[PDB]
Amino acid sequence: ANKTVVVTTILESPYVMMKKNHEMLEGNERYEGYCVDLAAEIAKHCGFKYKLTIVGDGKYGARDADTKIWNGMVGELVYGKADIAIAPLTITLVREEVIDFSKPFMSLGISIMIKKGTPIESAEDLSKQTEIAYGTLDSGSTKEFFRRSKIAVFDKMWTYMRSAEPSVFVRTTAEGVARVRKSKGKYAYLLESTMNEYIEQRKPCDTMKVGGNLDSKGYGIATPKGSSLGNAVNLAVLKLSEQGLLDKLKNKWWYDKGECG
Amino acid sequence: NKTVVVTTILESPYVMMKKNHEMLEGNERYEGYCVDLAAEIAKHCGFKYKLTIVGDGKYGARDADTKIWNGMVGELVYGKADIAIAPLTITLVREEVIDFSKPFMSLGISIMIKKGTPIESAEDLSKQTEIAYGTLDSGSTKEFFRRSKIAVFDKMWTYMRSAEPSVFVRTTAEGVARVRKSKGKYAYLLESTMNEYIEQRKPCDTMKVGGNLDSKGYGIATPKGSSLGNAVNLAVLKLSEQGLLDKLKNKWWYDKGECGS
Ligand SMILES: NS(=O)(=O)c1cc2c(cc1Cl)N[C@H]([C@H]1C[C@H]3C=C[C@@H]1C3)NS2(=O)=O
Ligand SMILES: NS(=O)(=O)c1cc2c(cc1Cl)N[C@H]([C@H]1C[C@H]3C=C[C@@H]1C3)NS2(=O)=O
Ligand SMILES: N[C@@H](CCC(=O)O)C(=O)O
Ligand SMILES: N[C@@H](CCC(=O)O)C(=O)O
Ligand SMILES: [Zn+2]
Ligand SMILES: [Zn+2]
Ligand SMILES: [Zn+2]
Ligand SMILES: [Zn+2]
Ligand SMILES: [Zn+2]
Repeated sequence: ANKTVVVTTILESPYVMMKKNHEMLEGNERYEGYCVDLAAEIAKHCGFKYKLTIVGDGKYGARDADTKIWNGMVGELVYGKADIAIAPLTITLVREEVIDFSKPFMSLGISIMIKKGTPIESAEDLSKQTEIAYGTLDSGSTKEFFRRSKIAVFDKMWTYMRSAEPSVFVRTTAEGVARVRKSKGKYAYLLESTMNEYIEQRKPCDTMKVGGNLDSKGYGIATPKGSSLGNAVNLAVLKLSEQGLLDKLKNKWWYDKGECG
Repeated sequence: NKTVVVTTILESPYVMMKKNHEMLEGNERYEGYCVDLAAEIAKHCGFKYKLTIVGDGKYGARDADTKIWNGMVGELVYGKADIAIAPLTITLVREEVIDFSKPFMSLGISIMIKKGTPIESAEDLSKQTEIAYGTLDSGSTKEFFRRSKIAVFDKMWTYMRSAEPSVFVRTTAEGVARVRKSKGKYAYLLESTMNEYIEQRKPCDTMKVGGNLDSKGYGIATPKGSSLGNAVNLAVLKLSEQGLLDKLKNKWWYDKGECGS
């Protein structure tokens, strides 16, 4: 028995990042971040050894409408490439039907990121104007939220977003962030609040979150349907939440060493 | 097949008796957030149910000597109810004996004061005595404090467990009434969700002060390994994603509110 648990995750600040001198280190030591600290804690409390591995396609997880094949981390779990996922992977209905999620370890909601000074303070504002273009991340839960909403106003935004050109979608969060920064207030980015708040406390401190969140959910630790890790992992998340560890890690990576004062 | 027995608790604004309940029968006697949620869950899972108010009026705790569970948790554990649809907090000790769906509402332990009371946080309370403070018996908030190592809370616990007259109450309505009648000499520790509701109701003399002490949520509970478990979880995710949960929240907290705004 006793096998090293394969952990799929994704390079997304400040969840998982490459260490300054990663080239001179090996294994799990090459990485640092919120999810790296949580992984160690989860493995420690569940009593298993693990190996962190970055998803090959660098995606979170979506199902191709044609081929019906899941990509990103969800795919890793569904097709047997990984035993567990420890990343900012949002708990959703479609995913929940093919994989298991522990109770959420972090909260978030879809929010709006703008370049400071951009005349926009809500989603209503974005769906009403047109000088300012907006989009989301590809293959993520935010894009799905809009494509599946039945709430008139969000459908209105979807109607615009997926027919807009040039494309308003981006491959990575960093890509969307740069687009906001280089577009002089003519591009707003729809992303999860946790990430929005993180970038907000980072140089050059030129972005900010405006308005309230569009929804409420959280990230969960995922495992293959019917896996035997699920039970213990869930109990580990509950213990860590009640002992204050999750709150501690949140401040450590978001606010403790923020650089916008 | 058989009608589902639903244990819940009389707690505003989750479950309350309609002003004309005397002339009503069955589930129609009640109204509230959880009343509406149960109707939704039942419809999406395809079952008929009977709302039953928990016998002892408690949420659920374990007697340290007999190891017997009381409240809604006991109802589930001893086979008296098939499901619990109420503002029941997801906790480690409970998860060991019953199952919880994904959270359907967020909350954190908070502080309620009579408007004008000189308290801005948990520290202000911990380091003084002219103002007494307590929690609800047989609940998760009380457990939080008796298991808190975090310096300030452990200190708050030592005071609470010994103060005379008793600082604890057996219903939220009791704790709230005591706050309103003590002239700022008593502060109450309760979940933010309930604190916020009371704050919007006349006589509009109470206040939510400081930030939350922790972060968690309520979940629909079922007996371990119960059949309903899976369907109920999928329903909560669906209700959450289609905006149904957000809709009920505004309906029962802000929509109809008495303190203006
Ligand atoms: N804002 S709230 O308190 O009304 C609230 C809180 C929450 C909601 C939905 C609403 Cl509306 N959904 C999430 C649920 C959706 C999926 C992600 C976490 C669970 C499963 N739980 S939550 O984070 O506890
Ligand atoms: N504040 S946070 O975003 O760092 C955060 C968010 C959450 C935490 C803990 C922290 Cl610290 N715990 C809860 C967990 C505790 C139990 C109640 C809901 C789950 C199970 N999930 S959560 O509501 O998503
Ligand atoms: N956390 C999201 C990805 C980011 C986003 O969609 O904005 C997911 O799990 O799909
Ligand atoms: N929601 C709590 C009861 C209220 C409280 O503890 O403040 C529970 O499930 O025990
Ligand atoms: Zn490098
Ligand atoms: Zn630990
Ligand atoms: Zn406006
Ligand atoms: Zn419905
Ligand atoms: Zn102590």
